[PDB]
Amino acid sequence: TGVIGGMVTATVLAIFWVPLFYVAVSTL
Amino acid sequence: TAKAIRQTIANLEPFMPQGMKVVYPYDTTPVVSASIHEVVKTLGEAILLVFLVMYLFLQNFRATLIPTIAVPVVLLGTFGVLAAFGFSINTLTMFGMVLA
Amino acid sequence: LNAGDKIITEGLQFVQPGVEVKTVPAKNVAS
Amino acid sequence: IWMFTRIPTAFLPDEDQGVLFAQVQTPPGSSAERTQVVVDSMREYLLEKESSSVSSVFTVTGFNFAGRGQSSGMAFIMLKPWEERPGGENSVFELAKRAQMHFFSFKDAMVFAFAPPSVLELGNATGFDLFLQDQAGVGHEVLLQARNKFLMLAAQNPALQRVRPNGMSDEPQYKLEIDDEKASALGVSLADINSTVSIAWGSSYVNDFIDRGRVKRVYLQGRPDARMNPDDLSKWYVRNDKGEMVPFNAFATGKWEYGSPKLERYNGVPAMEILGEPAPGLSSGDAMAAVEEIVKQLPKGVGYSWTGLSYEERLSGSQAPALYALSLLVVFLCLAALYESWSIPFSVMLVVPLGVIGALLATSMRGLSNDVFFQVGLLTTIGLSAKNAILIVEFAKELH
Amino acid sequence: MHFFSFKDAMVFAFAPPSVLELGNATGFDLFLQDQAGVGHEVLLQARNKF
Amino acid sequence: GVGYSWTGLSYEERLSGSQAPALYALSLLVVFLCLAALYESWSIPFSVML
Amino acid sequence: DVSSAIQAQNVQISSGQLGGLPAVKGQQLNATIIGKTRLQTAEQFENILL
Amino acid sequence: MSKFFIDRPIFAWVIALVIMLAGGLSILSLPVNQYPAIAPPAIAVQVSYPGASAETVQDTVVQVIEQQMNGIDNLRYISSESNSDGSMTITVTFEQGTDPDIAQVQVQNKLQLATPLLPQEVQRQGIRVTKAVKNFLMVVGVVSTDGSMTKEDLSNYIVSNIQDPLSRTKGVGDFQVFGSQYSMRIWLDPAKLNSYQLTPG
Amino acid sequence: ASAETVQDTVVQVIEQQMNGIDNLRYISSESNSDGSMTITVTFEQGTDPDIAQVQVQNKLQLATPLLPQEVQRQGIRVTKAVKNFLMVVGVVSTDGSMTK
Repeated sequence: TGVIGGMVTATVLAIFWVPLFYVAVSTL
Repeated sequence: TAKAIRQTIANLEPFMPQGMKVVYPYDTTPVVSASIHEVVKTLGEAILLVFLVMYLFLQNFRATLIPTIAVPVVLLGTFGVLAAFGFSINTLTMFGMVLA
Repeated sequence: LNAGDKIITEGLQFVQPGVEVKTVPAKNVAS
Repeated sequence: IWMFTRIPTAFLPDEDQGVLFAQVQTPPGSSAERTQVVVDSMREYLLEKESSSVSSVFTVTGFNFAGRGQSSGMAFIMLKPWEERPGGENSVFELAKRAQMHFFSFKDAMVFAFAPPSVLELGNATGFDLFLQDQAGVGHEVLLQARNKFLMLAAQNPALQRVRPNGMSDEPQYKLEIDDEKASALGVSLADINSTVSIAWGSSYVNDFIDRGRVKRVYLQGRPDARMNPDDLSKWYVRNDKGEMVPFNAFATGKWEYGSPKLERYNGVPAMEILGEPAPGLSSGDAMAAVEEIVKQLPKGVGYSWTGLSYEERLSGSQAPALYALSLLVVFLCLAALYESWSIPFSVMLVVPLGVIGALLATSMRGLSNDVFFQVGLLTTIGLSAKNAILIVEFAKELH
Repeated sequence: MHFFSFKDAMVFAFAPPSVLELGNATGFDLFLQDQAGVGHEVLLQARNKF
Repeated sequence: GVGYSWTGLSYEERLSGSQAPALYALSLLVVFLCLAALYESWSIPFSVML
Repeated sequence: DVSSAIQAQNVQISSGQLGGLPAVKGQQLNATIIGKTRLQTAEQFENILL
Repeated sequence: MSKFFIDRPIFAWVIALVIMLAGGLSILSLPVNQYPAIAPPAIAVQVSYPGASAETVQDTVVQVIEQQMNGIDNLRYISSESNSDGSMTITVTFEQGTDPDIAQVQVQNKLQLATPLLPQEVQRQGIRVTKAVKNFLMVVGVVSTDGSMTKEDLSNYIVSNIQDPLSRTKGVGDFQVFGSQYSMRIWLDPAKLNSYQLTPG
Repeated sequence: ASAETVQDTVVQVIEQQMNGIDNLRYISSESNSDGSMTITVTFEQGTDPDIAQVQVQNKLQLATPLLPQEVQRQGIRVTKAVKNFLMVVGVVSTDGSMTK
């Protein structure tokens, strides 16, 4: 359960935030 | 070792008088034999049930059997190297094996 | 001890002196 | 961060295993016949009330894990196999709580019932084990105030269960005092008194004999009718130098005293040991912290020490210096080695709490706790949160 | 062949094997034990029957 | 009532004998794969295997 | 004989039990008999009968 | 390396097959477990006393033997225990990771610094030194089917016939058989002793 | 001493205590009529003998006070001999003065 519940939120969240954090503006 | 104990009794039980018996009031090896075969049946439920998602996403029975020959060939490839460092097969390796 | 006293058999470990308690005729003695 | 400290800690939430331990403790000074009628009354209950789960019960007497003596007995209860007893009520946790509540009907023994942990080479009882390491520097039996705190004053259980002794209470003994002046003034020498009292009651072992081709022993002791009462101390005779028999009560009396039937030495001081389990519903770490409000009532010199299978809870604990602080420290280096930048390996470890935020939720919803399987589960989800990041940031960094 | 002229001694001549640490004679060996509790004489009778 | 046992240099033969049938098939397949690592076929290694 | 008297009067003697097994049927009293113990002070060694 | 094993498929097959087979012949050999060695190493030493008291064997055979094994490397905690039926236990454990045989011989050569303080009637039985962990594995033995067998002759048959084969098989490091063998018990009558002017000596 | 006296006072009492030995294969024993015994115990193949002889001696010292006092003063010997000799030395230079 600790890996199922850990994986499902690592999937349905990080696909929105990893492209949001590659476009962090400090990488000029 | 429990197999050794049971055959040690099973070679010298006829010398024992017929007005006697032997039982096993407390024992832990059916726990081992069940807790190995249960995780074998979870690896069996994780080898074919991971095949359905690739058959669903690739829609081709000739294009989805490529990783299902690749998954049981790395797995027993682990059974050498954990044998190489003196470690034994148990449920603790096999938990990471079901995870892998 | 005197006649008519009620000495305490079974139940000694669970009971300290000065404790309200209820009584039942004991079955551990021979009589 | 708050929900990380909201979860409790544990170690190996244990299994049914089909086994159950049950020890009895009759009051001190009891014979083995008094213990046997409690052990058999416990045995007959499990074979007709709990026949749905209990397969067979093996009861020994004269020996348990607390100690030895005529006032001690224990039972190995082997249950049915896993498919022959369905339903969660047939678990050992639901058999133990309903047999322990029945064992309060047994008045003449502190009967208990408990399970071993999931590991068997480590520990013989589920739950915490704390030792009263009483370093006051006092004399060896003037330390009875440690026992006075050990009885009930360290048993103020808010959310515990089956908090039990592991030693045993001290019992009456019979000090046999022999004056050597009067005894020697009747001609009988004292070494013969020593040999008589050591052979007649102490069961001397003379030499070896052989039967059926195997070497065995030959012992020597008085008959059972002659060593049952203090008046039976006066039934033995010793021969003096003139050749006649003096009775034993012509030069010897008896007097009752009080002494312990078990003495320890734990890490330099005789400690007393306390076993107990957490109540159904809560974990083991909050029980090990709920005894910490009980240990704050304590006299001078004493202290609490976790040991055995509880040694790892207070020697490992949380490995915050090492586990998930140097594990994901080096992945920043090994991704800087492959991404060739400073900020893009920082970005993919910035998304690391988005995996553990539901890893905590699943164990909070199912009701589990922080143990080593939870820790190795989180150590997978670090890599899971990283592999979703790298698979979609590699194409983001090569296409730019 | 010469040692059978000696009437009052079962003289037996032999040689050790090629390796030295294994055995002292050539062939096999067998133990016939008892595990019930029977006597020495019945075991010697079984040895002579063998 | 009595039993028997094996000892000596003739004990290890009872647990597992001369395992030349147990080998020479493992050693056959491991060279069957090794010359197939050179010849890059199935019939061409098998024909030179015998 | 001074050494013999010390070796006879400063001992630790196994004195057994007052209800020790195997007891009679119906025994309800069980205790440990404390016989001779070792002397501790010098005054106990002074009153050793020669 | 890329661009090589893709145009050479048989050479791609053979390495996967031999790395299959080298693991597949390994599962026939290594032992199958359910848990690894999780407990720390620990040895113990026992002796019994016929008809003693608990305070005869507490200050003597425990405390001087206790301190010598403080100084042993790779150690967790030390304990002892002395009982009223005449039994001792001077068990000592270690930290996890040490070899148990050298951990046994370190306590062995450290605890001959207190060896001569022992009486003759229990030096006759000797200090039994084992590597018992804490727990049992299984138990063996039961009553006769047709009755006529007490709780003593079963124990005598167990320790006289099936014990010494059981103590030489593998895995077995300790045994705690509930009972004992026969002994020629002589039961003295005190009234019939002074009828002939005799003593038990 | 006789073979029965040696076997039932020295051999049985020692081999009754030989339990709990690591990698023990078997225990052979023999006792002769001139008052001598051998209890040559063979271990598994692939074991260093230094731990083996001290594991034998730790269980022998458990049994050595059970022996009669006439044989403890002779002195037990525990060796790691293989089976057989390597060399023989020693002879007289024959002058008739020295005997056997």
